[PDB]
Amino acid sequence: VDEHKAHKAILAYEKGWLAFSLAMLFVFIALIAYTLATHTAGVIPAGKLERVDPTTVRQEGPWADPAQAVVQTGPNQYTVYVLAFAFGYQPNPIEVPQGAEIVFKITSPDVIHGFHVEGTNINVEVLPGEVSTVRYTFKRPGEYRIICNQYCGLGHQNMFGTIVVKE
Amino acid sequence: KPKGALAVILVLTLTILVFWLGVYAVFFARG
Amino acid sequence: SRVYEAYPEKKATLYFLVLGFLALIVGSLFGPFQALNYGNVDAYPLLKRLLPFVQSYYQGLTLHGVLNAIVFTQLFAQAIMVYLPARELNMRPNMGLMWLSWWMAFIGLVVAALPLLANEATVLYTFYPPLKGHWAFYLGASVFVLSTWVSIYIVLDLWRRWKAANPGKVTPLVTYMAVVFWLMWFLASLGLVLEAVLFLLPWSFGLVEGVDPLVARTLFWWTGHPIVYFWLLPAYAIIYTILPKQAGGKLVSDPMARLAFLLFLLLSTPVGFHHQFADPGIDPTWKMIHSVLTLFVAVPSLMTAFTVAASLEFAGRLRGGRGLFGWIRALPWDNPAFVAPVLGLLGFIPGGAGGIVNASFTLDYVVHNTAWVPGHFHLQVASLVTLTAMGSLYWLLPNLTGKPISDAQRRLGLAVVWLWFLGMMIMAVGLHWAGLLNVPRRAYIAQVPDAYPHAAVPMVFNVLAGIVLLVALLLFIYGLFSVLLSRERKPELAEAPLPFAEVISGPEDRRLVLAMDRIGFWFAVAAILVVLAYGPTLVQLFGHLNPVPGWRLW
Ligand code: HAS
Ligand code: HEM
Ligand SMILES: CCCCCCCC/C=C\CCCCCCCC(=O)OC[C@H](O)CO
Ligand code: CUA
Ligand SMILES: [Cu+2]
Repeated sequence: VDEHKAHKAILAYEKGWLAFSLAMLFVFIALIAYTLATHTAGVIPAGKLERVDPTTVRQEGPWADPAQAVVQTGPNQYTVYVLAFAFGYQPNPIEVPQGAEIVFKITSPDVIHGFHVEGTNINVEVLPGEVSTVRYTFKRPGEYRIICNQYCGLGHQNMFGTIVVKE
Repeated sequence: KPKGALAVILVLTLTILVFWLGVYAVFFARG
Repeated sequence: SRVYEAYPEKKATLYFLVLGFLALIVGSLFGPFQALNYGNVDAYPLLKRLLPFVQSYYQGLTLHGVLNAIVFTQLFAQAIMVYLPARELNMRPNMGLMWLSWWMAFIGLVVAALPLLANEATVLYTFYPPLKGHWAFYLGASVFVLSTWVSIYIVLDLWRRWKAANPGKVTPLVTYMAVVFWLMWFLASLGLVLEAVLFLLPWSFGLVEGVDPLVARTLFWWTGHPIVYFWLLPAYAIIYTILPKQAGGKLVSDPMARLAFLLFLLLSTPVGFHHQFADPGIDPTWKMIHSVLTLFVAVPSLMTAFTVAASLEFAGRLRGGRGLFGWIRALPWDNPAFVAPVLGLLGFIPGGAGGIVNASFTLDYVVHNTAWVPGHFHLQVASLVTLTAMGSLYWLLPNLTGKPISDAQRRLGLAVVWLWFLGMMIMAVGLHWAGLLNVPRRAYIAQVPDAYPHAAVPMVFNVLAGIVLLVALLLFIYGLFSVLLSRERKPELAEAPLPFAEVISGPEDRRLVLAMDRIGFWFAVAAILVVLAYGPTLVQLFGHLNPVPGWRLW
């Protein structure tokens, strides 16, 4: 029948479509796996549970003195202890050299904040009681804006920070 | 043969590819 | 009438639908104001005069997300995925449980609503700790969602009774869809129920001092992905089993329809880390595994695209359409019940494309928590699911009320559905484009008018969308109340059968359907996948709990 011929012709093309579909998704998985094997994967947060007490992080430890928050931990590597709080970032500004690997260690003494550096793939959630660790290397010197992109209360839309990358 | 259906899945496929490859490029430009 | 005595499930279904549409209206009021905000126009001083209980942008955003995305979507799912299988089997659901489910939904909604309206739960529809809402918000939300466990029972009951009266027969298609839908939702729902019962309820009552925000988010997104397939599948049921008849054709494949719904049972729940790519404390290995599984959840929709397009082309040909594109012109573009879901499917193409980008792990760092994400999801739920619901008013409402649709109400419906679709498409351009310029989501940006100058052009699209969708909503309100409050009635509209489509069958079809009818086996497989996908991470997190104090920052 006309309809029997349609069922058969429709399923025939539908089987090719499904084969093409899977092939396409497999190619996407290969192209993602590639990004995980390059330097660009440093923006993925460390999977380690690094617990802190949000009630003492401003009183004791590496977040307590923002002026000593940038530390040389390697020959071309700096670790930055960043506090995201209602409603700002410390230190402000963050001052780092061009071309060095920057390990950002970010926590909150209050609620969840975002840490999104305009012009980069640095885009990480900051949970109180937890440390978010991400790595990045700035190629160009200048001013990069930090945007809080997680709703943190009525000050959210004004919560901005500054990274200065020096030649 | 379902030419019309094939035209729709051609438009879907190109939309997926322009979106995915566009952002893949943006990811490397910001990396 | 005597109709509600024979078919009392019609009265209960109507109560679900109307409560759903009322929630959609109140939630949607805030939309145009949010679009004007993403256009750098602050209209909130005007809104506060109209609705003086509104204290802030974020309180409006909470009402917007909760009423549209949680309340309206659930009530629509409860109406469609109980009533359609009941009518396919010609069997009466347990009307005691059915009324109980409605009263639970109604009480939970009133209780959740009070603190929302009084500015005591300005925490948004994700309510991420340690932002601490009033206990009534979490209690109300909990009772509202648990309504659906009664709905699961009602349909497993209908199916059990049917199989007992018909041993040896395969489940009918619509009942098959509803059964796998409700079993998927049972597995899905456990994340949020565990979060509410173990953490949010004791915390909000003062019985525990803190909550671990990483465990809270992990449990939330267990439910938080599959809840969007919970929104979607009632629209898919209508698009598969009803749209084809309305278009003048048939469903080209029963087995291909069943396969798509089975794949959603297996793959909808074990993927939630695609909401946690930017979370600390979750192993990248598990992120890559949830990413891969997320790309597989896309397959049923890739399949749906072909089966439905093939079904509409078939209808076009039957009606004398010729060529690559003549089948399109031959379709009933004068019928709002046809147009609404089809425009929804057109917007779903770019919508699905954005979803696949979002799913691809490292690509999410480009768009996470930007205006991109609301751009993506308005095409999925605010356009396809909502337009398919709006279209149902033209065939479902008469079937429940005996109230006919006048030709004028039909013409108004075509205008509403076109303006709604066009507004969502314009807003999608503005939000996708603002997102790639790093404009954040969930932000009163109109209060920092100098912060995002690079986004001036996309912001014009957001104002235009704001105005178009304000007009579409006002027309929708006028039209809905016109149909409800109209005095004319024709009872034997209410006695008519639903426009269920016929199916084309093949020699192949019976073997595939028996394989898929082993629902006990398939549910077991789905349950194990949840255990494998979540179990190891939850053991790690529960071993290292770090509860933190709550904050009110509004
Ligand atoms: C109903 C509601 C939704 C659906 C459906 C949905 C589908 C997907 N989404 Fe999504 N989504 C994500 C990935 C996906 C993927 C891979 C799919 C897939 O299921 C999509 C597959 C779809 C397709 C492949 C399209 C098929 C096309 C069809 C079927 C059209 C055919 C047309 C025809 C037949 C017309 C022909 C007619 C003619 C006349 C020619 C990710 C990441 O992986 C995030 C987190 C991002 C971040 O950073 O926060 C996310 C975020 C969201 C959020 C925000 C949560 C929040 O508030 O934080 C919501 C509400 C949402 C809703 C929905 N989403 N999504
Ligand atoms: C007139 C119709 C609508 C307009 C103009 C509109 C506009 C918006 C805009 C601009 C946002 C983003 C605001 C922000 O991130 O701060 C938003 C958020 C949202 N909208 Fe809509 N919307 C409409 C209808 C709907 C419908 C029908 C649904 C669901 C059925 C929906 C679900 C959502 C959700 C879930 C959010 C996110 C809430 C959150 O981030 O906490 N919207 N809406
Ligand atoms: C029928 C034909 C059968 C043949 C099938 C072939 C399909 C292979 C597809 C993709 C290749 C993946 C390429 C991986 C290389 C990545 C390179 C890249 O993206 O590099 C840009 C960036 O600048 C770096 O830092
Ligand atoms: Cu910090 Cu928003
Ligand atoms: Cu999801």
